[PDB]
Amino acid sequence: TLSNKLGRNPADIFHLEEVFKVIEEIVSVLVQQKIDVRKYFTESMRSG
Amino acid sequence: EILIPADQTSYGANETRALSAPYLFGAPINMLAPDARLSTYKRDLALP
Amino acid sequence: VYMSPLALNNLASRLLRKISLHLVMQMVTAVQQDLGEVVSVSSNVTNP
Amino acid sequence: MSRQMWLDTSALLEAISEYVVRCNGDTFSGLTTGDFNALSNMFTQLSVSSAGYVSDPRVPLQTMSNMFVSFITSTDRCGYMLRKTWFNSDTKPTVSDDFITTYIRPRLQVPMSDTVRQLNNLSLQPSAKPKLYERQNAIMKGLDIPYSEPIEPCKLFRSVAGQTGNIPMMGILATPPAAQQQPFFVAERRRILFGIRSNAAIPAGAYQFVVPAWASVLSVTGAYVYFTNSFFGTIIAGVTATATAADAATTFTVPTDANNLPVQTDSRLSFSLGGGNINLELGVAKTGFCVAIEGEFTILANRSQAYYTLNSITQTPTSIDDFDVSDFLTTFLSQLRACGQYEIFSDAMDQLTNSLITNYMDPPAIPAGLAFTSPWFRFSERARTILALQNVDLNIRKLIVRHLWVITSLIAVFGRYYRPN
Amino acid sequence: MSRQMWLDTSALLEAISEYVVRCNGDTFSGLTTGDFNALSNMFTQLSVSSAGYVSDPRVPLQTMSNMFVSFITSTDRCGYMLRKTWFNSDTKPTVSDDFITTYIRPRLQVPMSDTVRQLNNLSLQPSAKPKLYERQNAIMKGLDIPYSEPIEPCKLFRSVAGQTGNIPMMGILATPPAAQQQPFFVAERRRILFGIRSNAAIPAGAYQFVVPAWASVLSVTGAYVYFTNSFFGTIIAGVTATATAADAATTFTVPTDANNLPVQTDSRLSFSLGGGNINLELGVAKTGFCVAIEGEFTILANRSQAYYTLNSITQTPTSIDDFDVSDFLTTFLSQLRACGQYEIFSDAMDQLTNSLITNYMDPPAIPAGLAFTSPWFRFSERARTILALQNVDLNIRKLIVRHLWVITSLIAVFGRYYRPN
Amino acid sequence: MSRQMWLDTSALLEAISEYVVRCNGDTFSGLTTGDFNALSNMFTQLSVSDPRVPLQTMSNMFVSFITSTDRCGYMLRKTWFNSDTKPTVSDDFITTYIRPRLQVPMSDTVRQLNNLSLQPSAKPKLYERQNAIMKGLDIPYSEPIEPCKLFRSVAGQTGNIPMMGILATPPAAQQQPFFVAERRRILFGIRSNAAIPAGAYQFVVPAWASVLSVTGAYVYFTNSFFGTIIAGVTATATAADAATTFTVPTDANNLPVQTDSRLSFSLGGGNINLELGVAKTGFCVAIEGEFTILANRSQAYYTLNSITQTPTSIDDFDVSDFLTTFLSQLRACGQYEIFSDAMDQLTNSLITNYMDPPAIPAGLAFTSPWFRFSERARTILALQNVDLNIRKLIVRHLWVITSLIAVFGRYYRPN
Amino acid sequence: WFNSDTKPTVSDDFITTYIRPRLQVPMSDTVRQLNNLSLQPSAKPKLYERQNAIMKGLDIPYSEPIEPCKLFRSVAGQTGNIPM
Repeated sequence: TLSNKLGRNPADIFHLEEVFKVIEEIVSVLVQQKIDVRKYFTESMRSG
Repeated sequence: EILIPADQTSYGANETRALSAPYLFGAPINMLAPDARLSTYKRDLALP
Repeated sequence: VYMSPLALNNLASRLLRKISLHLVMQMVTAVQQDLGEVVSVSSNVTNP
Repeated sequence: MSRQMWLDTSALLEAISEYVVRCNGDTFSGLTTGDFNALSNMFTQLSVSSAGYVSDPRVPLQTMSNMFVSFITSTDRCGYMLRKTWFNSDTKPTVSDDFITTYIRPRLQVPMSDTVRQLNNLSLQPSAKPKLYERQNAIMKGLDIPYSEPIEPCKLFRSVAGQTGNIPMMGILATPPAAQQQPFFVAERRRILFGIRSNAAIPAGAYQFVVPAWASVLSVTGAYVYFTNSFFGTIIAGVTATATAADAATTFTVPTDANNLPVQTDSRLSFSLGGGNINLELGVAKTGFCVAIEGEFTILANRSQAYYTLNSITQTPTSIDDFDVSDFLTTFLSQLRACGQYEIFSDAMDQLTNSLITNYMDPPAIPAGLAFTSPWFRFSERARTILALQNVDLNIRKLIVRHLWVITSLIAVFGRYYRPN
Repeated sequence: MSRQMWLDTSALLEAISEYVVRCNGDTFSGLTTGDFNALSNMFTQLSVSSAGYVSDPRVPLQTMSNMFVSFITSTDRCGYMLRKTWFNSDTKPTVSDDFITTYIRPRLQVPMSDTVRQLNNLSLQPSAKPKLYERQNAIMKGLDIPYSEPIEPCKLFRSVAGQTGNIPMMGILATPPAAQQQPFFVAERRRILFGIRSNAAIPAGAYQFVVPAWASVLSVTGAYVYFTNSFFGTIIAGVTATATAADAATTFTVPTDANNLPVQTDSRLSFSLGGGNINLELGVAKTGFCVAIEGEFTILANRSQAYYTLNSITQTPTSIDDFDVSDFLTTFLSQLRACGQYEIFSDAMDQLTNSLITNYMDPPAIPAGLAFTSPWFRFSERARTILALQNVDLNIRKLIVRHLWVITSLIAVFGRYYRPN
Repeated sequence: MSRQMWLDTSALLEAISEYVVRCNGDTFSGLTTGDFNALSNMFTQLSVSDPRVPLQTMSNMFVSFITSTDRCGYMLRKTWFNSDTKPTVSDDFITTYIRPRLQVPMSDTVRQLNNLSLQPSAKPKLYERQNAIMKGLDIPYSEPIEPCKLFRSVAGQTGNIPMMGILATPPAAQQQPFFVAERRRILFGIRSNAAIPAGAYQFVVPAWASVLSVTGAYVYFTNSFFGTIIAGVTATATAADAATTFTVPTDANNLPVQTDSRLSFSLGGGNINLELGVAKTGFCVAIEGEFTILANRSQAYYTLNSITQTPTSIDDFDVSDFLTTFLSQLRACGQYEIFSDAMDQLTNSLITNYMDPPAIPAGLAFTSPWFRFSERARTILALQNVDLNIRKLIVRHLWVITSLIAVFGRYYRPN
Repeated sequence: WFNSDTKPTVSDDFITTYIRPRLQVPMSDTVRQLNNLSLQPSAKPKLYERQNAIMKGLDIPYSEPIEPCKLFRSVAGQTGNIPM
């Protein structure tokens, strides 16, 4: 959605971190809970 | 017979039928026979 | 500069002072434990 | 502003067009194509005076055209463009007019852009149907067109003392002959042809054909040269196409190639019509003959200036093509009809054309006997007319034509997105 | 699934092709080309399974063709695509098939894709030879085609009350005439032909011509109009191309332009045959005359619908082209023969084209007199046949031709990388 | 060095051109168009305020190389063409510019994947031809070609364009089957001063045309050939006439003539069975459509294995169309003469290494310059005392060298 | 040695000591080119120029004058200039 209203992939223009921060804020409102996109995509189970 | 080429496993070793046949019903690791007994019920509830 | 050992040394000595690298790395222990298993699970005899 | 500034912007609009075409049906979600980024970047640069990023082009593109139409419609505004100076110099004028300030401004990178242009004339396979830019530069700054760029010889045709027309000659070439008439040098789309027609056989010997000024800049590659009786699918009388496996070979020679060039052979030839005259040695007598050169034609290096500057034109009246503008107008015209402005627009161009012509002759007054037979977009015919005024010295007539052309071209480029409603 | 879902994917495969063409011989060692970048990413979008860099793009492209042939053959599977509604509504069908799941889904970015598309019709130089995707859209959804895309008149042709065909009308144009016959209107690849044949001279004066339904869509630019006596290279008898410098001017006018258009002149013209008729004025009587319009042919704005919808068809039987599908099949065919399936395919196709027609006529049964004179890939002919069934009324016939076409094309695109082994 | 190496670089140079064409007038100030970024990177991949410079230097260093037997000799040897074997030569032009450029195996798996693409280039790069003529590689299945190029000499017919003067001469009696070709159409028929009965006639497809394939074709009757009247034949009909059709081994169905139908059929059958439905005082059938070269059979054309007679008629694989520029530059700096004399030795010396013992064969005199290849190709294919096969290679080989020049010399400017 | 710029593997006191690259590239060349185009070139040029001509086949200045009799070579009709 964010990328649709924007016209391109947010990452093409901004730092991924800055984008995630927006997604977080949003998603979290949809499920009532501080969510952290980051943690879902780690290198392994041992490395964060 | 090679069921899975080593280059396609995180553990770099071919998956032969001989490496599956002695275990359980003796079916190949990739095509293990499923216990679909409660299948229809899951599908309705919308479980995986 | 290259006519005098002193001169050259002074210039080199200076040129290098400015390099300032800052890298980002995973937790060592994590990687060495992950790769660790990969080895153990697949090696047939203490792999050097 | 600068004649350059307009060209630059035009070039950009044309680039935008090009990339819109490149992107058509290649816009898949989840994938940002390098092409789409370039298309996007260009949009940005278009509305550079009001934005630093663009979402959807549908609007700014429209706006630009609408404003442009509203511009070349009012003499009061676009007047500065109809003066003799605007076509001659690169002096940055000062015009207080929203359209000019907002859209017309430097676009091309100098000097790197020029360097590439040159490196191009040398390229192996240039565009077969080039952009308007190229033409605009040729006709205005008289720059070179690519060496390997193909062209249809018939366009290149101009009037010369001998034969007044090219297509008109079709009628005479079809009428059986009385005597052994003067030699004819005429041209088609994909082949040029010459010969001599008579009712009585021609003594198998040596004949000299003078190559007409207009064609003395042509060059062919991959050409077959045969004997024929048609011209645009029209039969020519007073010409034999008959020949026997026993006949003595017929060959021609050119002042460039020291070697003889065979005729009625399956060999693909390469030669140049520049340099002077074609020496044809007819091996067997024939009752009227027509040699045909069919292949790929290109204008010789550094000679395009003749075509595009109207130096091919020796006498008046003369028949001339339109450099293909008509093939570009199509869109803008179709858009004018779509909103019934096709009427008013014409009356405006007429005013423009006139106002332009005026500024060229001193004292400032429409010449006597200036009667247009065709509408602003049938250029070919209108240029003929400008070029036929006996009371205005040639050089000026040419300029009128060259200048009017650029403006027409510009219109064909900038108006395309017109939709007032 | 959705008809739209199929088109979208076709466009993708059709795009993958485009870029494969672009990358050929441009794949160097240390370079990163926007083209190869696009390509390699598109290679990814095919398979729902995996997204890793494709080391060998042949593999998945093959698996896809194979899966497709295996789908398109079994009527139990691809049946849903042969329903009346599939070619009509965008209602996602409740069908579960391995192919459809793995390869078909929406892929074009919305709304951007459409925006670009329309912006394109206005582009200056559209593709001279369009992807199938464009036709798919015109034939199925009735979308507009680029305002300045060229087209060869003769394809556009259809049968009219007056004359039955175009190509066949040739032989008659050859035979000298009994007496002053009725006007003819034929079309070649690069030119339109009209005139009146007679053995006796016909007076100098005004003559009205009714432009046909199929040709009232045409429009030309950069055109030379003259008197000729050839049709597709064949000689037309009962017409003269004679003339002299004294002859009075021979002008013709069209409703769209309030100015006289000259004939047998070196000027390049542009006019619209959408006016409904041509008004010719012979300046000097001729023993049978034939006018030719040779230039760049384009389909007027918002009129391509007549051609692609089969609405230009009024008679029965009728002459109908194939929208060029034949030209795209080439590859697939040569690939079929390669593995010996050219045979087995033709049989699955006949079952397809049959089973298709079936669903089109209520009540549900094959028509009487369905005599297929040609194989599935000679579409042009099979269309004539479908359109010749007196049983079913015109509309349902047309609909079947269109629906058939879309399927045909869909194959021409997906099959190509087919290799069973 | 390696023939491969020369090809790769040729390709790169051809690519540099492609992109220079792509960047003309698309070089704006606020952007860096994906194309230009690539062009920039290719320029760099050769050895940059002025791209003209390095490009020039490259061409210059080339002319002086290809112009000296002592240097480029190794390329004229028999082996260079035959194998991908390492050259022993150590000359700096080679070291500087000639070396592998194409990614692998990817570069290949693409050109393969190509052949099957829907819309291949209308006007192919020399690279593609080079590959066919040298390694005998497949051309894109859907690539169009003008058939008259494909023409070679055969049993009955000496040539193609020459038959024109004959087809224009009224006949004496019913003659033999003719099979000519134009740029956009195939012509076949039987002329006669006396009507030919209605029935079945068998035509044989010449060895050269037996590769063609047509799509979107209008097959009808005509009396024209290259815009020249075909006498002794009359295409005339009546809405009454019985249907005239034809058939080919390929397709099991009858294909109509004089119909407004788009036909698809291949001449790969070797014969065309015509059924004349009405007697005609001379008839000529025309096949006008899109001609492609049948899959897997382009070889014949490019290997020159399409030839059986001696002498023969032959085209230049379009090479003459690429020389245009290089020539223009030669004329600009008076080298035109000099280069030609040098090329004559290049050619002379090249032929030499092909025949044992190493001596210019007797009776060898060129009637045309180095760049009228179509002719020189003939002259070479006309030597009677020389074996035939080695004769074909000499042309194939001489072609590549020529193509190479057409590509590398373009930026030549010494002064 | 006359046909190419190949660095020779030869060790000789002379060559080592005196024969070495001495011209500023690419500047030297550009100045040379820029020259052929200049107004009054040297009327009695250095051997250098001639060397580059005879060896590399480079251009000479457009305005440099010469005595045509040197330019003379023999042709079909006359086998000589002075002899005539």
